[PDB]
Amino acid sequence: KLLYTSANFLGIPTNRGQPKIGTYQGPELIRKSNFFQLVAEDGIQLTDCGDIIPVELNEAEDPQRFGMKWSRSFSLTTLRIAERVEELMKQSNKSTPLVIVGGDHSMATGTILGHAEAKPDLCVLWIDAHGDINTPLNSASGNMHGMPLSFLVKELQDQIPWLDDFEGIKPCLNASNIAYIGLRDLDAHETHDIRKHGIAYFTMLDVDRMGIEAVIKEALLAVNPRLEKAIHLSFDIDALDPLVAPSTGTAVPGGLTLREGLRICEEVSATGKLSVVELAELNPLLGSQEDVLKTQSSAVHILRACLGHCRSGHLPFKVRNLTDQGIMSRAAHMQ
Amino acid sequence: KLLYTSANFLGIPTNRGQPKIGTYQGPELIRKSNFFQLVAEDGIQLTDCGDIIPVELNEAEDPQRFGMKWSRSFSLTTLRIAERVEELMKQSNKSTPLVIVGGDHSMATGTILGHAEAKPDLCVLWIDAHGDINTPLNSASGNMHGMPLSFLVKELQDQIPWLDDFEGIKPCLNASNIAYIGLRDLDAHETHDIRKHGIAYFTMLDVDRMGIEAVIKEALLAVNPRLEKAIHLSFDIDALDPLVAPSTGTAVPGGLTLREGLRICEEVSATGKLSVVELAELNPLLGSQEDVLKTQSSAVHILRACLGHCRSGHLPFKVRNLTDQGIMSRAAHMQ
Amino acid sequence: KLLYTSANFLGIPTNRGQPKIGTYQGPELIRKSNFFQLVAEDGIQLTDCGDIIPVELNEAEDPQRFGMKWSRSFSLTTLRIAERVEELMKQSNKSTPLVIVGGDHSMATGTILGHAEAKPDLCVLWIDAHGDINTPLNSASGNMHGMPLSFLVKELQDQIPWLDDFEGIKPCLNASNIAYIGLRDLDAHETHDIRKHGIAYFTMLDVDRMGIEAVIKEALLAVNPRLEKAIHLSFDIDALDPLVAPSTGTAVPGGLTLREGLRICEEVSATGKLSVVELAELNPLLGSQEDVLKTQSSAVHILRACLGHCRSGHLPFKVRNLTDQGIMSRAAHMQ
Ligand SMILES: N[C@@H](CCCC[B-](O)(O)O)C(=O)O
Ligand SMILES: N[C@@H](CCCC[B-](O)(O)O)C(=O)O
Ligand SMILES: N[C@@H](CCCC[B-](O)(O)O)C(=O)O
Ligand SMILES: [Mn+2]
Ligand SMILES: [Mn+2]
Ligand SMILES: [Mn+2]
Ligand SMILES: [Mn+2]
Ligand SMILES: [Mn+2]
Ligand SMILES: [Mn+2]
Repeated sequence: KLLYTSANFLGIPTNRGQPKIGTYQGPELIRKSNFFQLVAEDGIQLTDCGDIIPVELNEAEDPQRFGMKWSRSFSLTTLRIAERVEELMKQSNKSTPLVIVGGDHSMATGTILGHAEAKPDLCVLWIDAHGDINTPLNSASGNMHGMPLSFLVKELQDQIPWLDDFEGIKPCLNASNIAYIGLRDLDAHETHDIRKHGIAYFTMLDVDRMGIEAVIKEALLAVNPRLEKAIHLSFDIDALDPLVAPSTGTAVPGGLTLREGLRICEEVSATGKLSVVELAELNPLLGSQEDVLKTQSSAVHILRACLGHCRSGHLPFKVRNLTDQGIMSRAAHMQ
Repeated sequence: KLLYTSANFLGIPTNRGQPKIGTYQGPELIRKSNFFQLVAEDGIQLTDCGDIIPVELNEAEDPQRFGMKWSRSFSLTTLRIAERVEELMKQSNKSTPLVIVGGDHSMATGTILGHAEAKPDLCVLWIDAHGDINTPLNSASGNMHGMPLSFLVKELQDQIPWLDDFEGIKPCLNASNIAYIGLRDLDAHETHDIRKHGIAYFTMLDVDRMGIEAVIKEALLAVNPRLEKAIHLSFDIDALDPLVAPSTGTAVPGGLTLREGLRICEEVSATGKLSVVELAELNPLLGSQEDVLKTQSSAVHILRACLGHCRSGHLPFKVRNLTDQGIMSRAAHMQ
Repeated sequence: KLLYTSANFLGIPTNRGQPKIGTYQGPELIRKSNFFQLVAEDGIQLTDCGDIIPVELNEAEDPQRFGMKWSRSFSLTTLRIAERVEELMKQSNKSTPLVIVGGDHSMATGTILGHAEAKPDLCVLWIDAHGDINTPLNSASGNMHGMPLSFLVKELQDQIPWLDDFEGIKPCLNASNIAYIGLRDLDAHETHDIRKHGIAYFTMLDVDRMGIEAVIKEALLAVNPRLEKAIHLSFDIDALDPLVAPSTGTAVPGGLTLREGLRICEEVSATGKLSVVELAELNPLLGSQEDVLKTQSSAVHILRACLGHCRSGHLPFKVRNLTDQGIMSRAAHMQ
């Protein structure tokens, strides 16, 4: 009755990937919700594996390099994340998905690095308004949360400056292993790199013209044709329209409806190959109290879908009956 | 030019079906709106038939029984509603639809009971995020608004405890006469009962995959194949997304857009078989002032659609002409 | 790489077309946004051509006539607008689109009059919840913003009262040159006139049943079958759902999503025939501060789409390279 009967949960409160304080509170926003209770009610055993502690150096220890802000905090955090994720995914070798709540999206370099150590043939589905694939010299902002894929993609390595402390961050993805859904705010150089290297991508224009059902099918066909590969689902909450997820740092109008977001997660979950899902860029310090509740709510529905929640209902584990309790039914009485 | 040239309007301010105070104000929220004026502007004669007074016993007279809260208030209210609705529907035997504004959804047991006395072969279209079909021993909350269909469905009667005061509540529906649209939060035992007894149901997943146009067609095909039966349309305002109907007691994200809600009502109206439409679960005491206005607005658009309002326009009853008033037109002047 | 490499921008702060103060601030709402910057970032040279000064007479000089409010302010403003637009469109005879920001929708009589002087064979795509085609004796409100097309449509001229000061407002459109998208609140007499004279129209019902992709295609087929004609795109911000454009004077629920609005503008832009786009009915004095930001944001996305912005990305004008700066890449280092 369940594709996944257990799962692990991990918080990664990254906040040095971008300048707005508050992504560090994303994991708590989910823990304070009814997520755990709802997952248990569906028959899934979810273990809270705690939080990764990011490395947050001071300004003096971590000056700008190649325009990148907090790049040594990033490289050290990346290795610490990768070790923890690798360990969890290997203890897991019905499989046991790992649910990761961020934290800004810079955590993805580490989560995918560690995941790939455990599952080298994985594919990545990146759900985001943005490409998050800027190389350091092309980034206008120097914010690491806009660069996490660039360090992982083998075809991009001639455009990444060498730094000694980045050595352990080995590019573990081919361009052919990634597919985007939800894009609507790409930087020019991202557009160039995505098209040059043939990365599968489905922008909001494609979703409008094709419909989300065909988009999901084509994205899975592009990177996981026969469902042979483990799936790393990297979900930026800002992929969803700001009407349903306002509390995030770089909101862009015209995003996925919650329903469209649910359909992506339902289909990925149903492959039986969901290995890691991470949800990035929750920021409970942004927007009104009601904005935060809407965003928390959307996130909870999304994550539950990833774990197998069905909108069309679940059957009871045990079917209750009146006679058992010694109670008289209307039907019995009429007889 | 009109499928329905007259209609009746009835308020049922039920509030003992669920614990949040304020559903009793639903009928006034519609009367205070421009609904009546707009319906008249479409050429429909709408008669306000007043309000049913619910029976609201005190705690001492109405203790919990089989976990149900306010079950004797419910049984007495149900019979009082059924008598009034039966009387109105028989005085009506182009037909004259009855528009009912609630009130929490527990009123439906009474409205359908009385409707079926006048029209025994009716079908029911239940538009709701929820199944409202819990039997009393399976209800986690004991709230009657989550159980109204269970008492009506013949196939369920071995799961309903006998109570003397429920005797006059005779099951008048077969499972084959009901179809749901909009479901996204079913309890496990509801899911079990719906599937076991073959009740037609179209959840938000079905709406996503099939599109609302096909869903409406399939729902009508399932319970009213050749448009031979009178239609009881039971519309829970919470079927609509909380972005358009926030002021309701059990809001669930990812609901029908207003447009999708309009399409259901337009198609049902256009069958010529709309006999009763009820709109349940408005609660003007929930949310901000603007939340209440949004919810009132959505409700008014929905109800107008049920009565035949066309978004593509209506023709004037009399076409005005310049010469008639002795006025010179530009065309006339140029000649 | 660009269909349009330059464009002109003009503000028309009309506010005598309707009673709510604030449409006069629409052009500033766009100038205060990041619109200009974003358009430049796409490689388009946009020239701000300033604002037209509307003629605003006093009550004594401009009494009601045929029930019309401020009709002489309207006729004088119309001629002043038409002269300015004609001059700009002729200096422009890759073409150079003119972007016009209003201002209430009464400005359209002038913008289309002047546009047609420069391009007599134009077609009009009118994106609006409303018909804006009431003739003066049928208007319930006497607000000119609800009548701008009636003065332009040749087939309607026997229903327009003659006024000497309207003489220079020559009907320059055939009914066959106009198509509506987005309608959901037509007056009865508008409905009558649209159907009688065969004006192509796609209401929200049509958008629901056909989908926006087919609607856009059919609208262009109806008025511009082989893309031979210049396009005047008249976009009332109230065509969009009040959830995305709340700050406008006559909001109607159940409108176009931003995405649907974007698709209209993208397809019109891509014809290469976009000659004028005007955006009407922004009112920054309506709604909360956040309402105004949402409305400004929607307007900016819409206008950028009209000018060729692609949600699927743009390529860089110059591709940056590491070696050029004398920087060592990871790939280089490994070798
Ligand atoms: N492309 C921009 C925005 C990055 C957005 C980061 B993301 O998708 O995690 O929110 C940048 O490089 O700064
Ligand atoms: N299934 C829940 C919720 C019922 C919701 C009631 B309704 O759809 O009228 O809002 C219960 O039995 O308590
Ligand atoms: N049909 C109404 C409303 C007009 C709406 C004007 B428009 O579309 O510019 O907002 C009237 O004549 O007053
Ligand atoms: Mn993003
Ligand atoms: Mn991201
Ligand atoms: Mn409900
Ligand atoms: Mn209900
Ligand atoms: Mn309008
Ligand atoms: Mn308009």
